[PDB]
Amino acid sequence: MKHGILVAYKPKGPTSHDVVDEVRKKLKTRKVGHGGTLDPFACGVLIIGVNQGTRILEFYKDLKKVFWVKMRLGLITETFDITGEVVEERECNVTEEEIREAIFSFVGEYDQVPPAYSAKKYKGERLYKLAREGKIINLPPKRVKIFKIWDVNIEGRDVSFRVEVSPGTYIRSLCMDIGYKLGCGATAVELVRESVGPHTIEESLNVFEAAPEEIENRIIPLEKCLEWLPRVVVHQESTKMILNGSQIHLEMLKEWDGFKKGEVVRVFNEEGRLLALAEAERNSSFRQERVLTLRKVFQT
RNA sequence: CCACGGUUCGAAUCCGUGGC
Ligand SMILES: [Zn+2]
Repeated sequence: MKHGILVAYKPKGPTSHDVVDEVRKKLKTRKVGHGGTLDPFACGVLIIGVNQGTRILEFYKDLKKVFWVKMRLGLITETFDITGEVVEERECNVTEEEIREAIFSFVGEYDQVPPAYSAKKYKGERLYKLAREGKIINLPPKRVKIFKIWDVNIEGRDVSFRVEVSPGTYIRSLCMDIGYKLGCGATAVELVRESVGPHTIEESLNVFEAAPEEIENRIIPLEKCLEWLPRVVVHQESTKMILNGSQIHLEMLKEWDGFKKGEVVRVFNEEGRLLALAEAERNSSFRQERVLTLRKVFQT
């Protein structure tokens, strides 16, 4: 049984859960999940967690994302994309220079409102559910950050570009917002999530077309996940102790790597096996206290 | 099981929290 993360590619059409079903059917296991939904009309990178890998999917939430999007100026729909009923389809007579200034006026930070068609919860209910019943909810804004925009291409009313965005940012809302800035409306007609953190679409695997053998050999083992977090190695003797319960103390450790206050760290051992994930208690600086507090432990 | 929440929308279904 494999345990880890799978950089999947979700074709345009199916929901993100559909990909989970496909992988859970191909690998004959119910323990599968993803770490960030991707709209059906969209395609691109979908982080998939297999078995014990599901237990670490939460750590992919705060990663940055890079998208390629094409929006239709003059078009506005209920869902903010081309799969939703049209509400208004007028002409957008604006110059290419205006379009660019409008697009780039969003580079930086701004308060973005979640689209009505989203998985956000309002009062014990998903927004897309309340939206399909005709009830449109305007949730308080979230201060999102647009790190950078580039590759702007203008072909009539259809404008495309790439954007690196902070976690929790909706490109759907971004398009509508840029359209609003131009005063003529805009809807996302194509969306490709090219990367989630260090994971790119180039590495992604189309589970729908891959065989169980290929999907299995593509799975990144737990020992090679969350590569960006400080690591620590304890004596192979301390293994089964932590790999069961207890905590992690100053004289169990063996190797450095600097952390912060409540920063998360990977706990390995002599044999390189990833024992668990602990949350730092104090900044790393040289004594028998709580160095790290277990926040998750994997048993295999 | 219940309640709440998370995640770029059709996750009962993955994750987290509190209660039982
Ligand atoms: Zn694609």
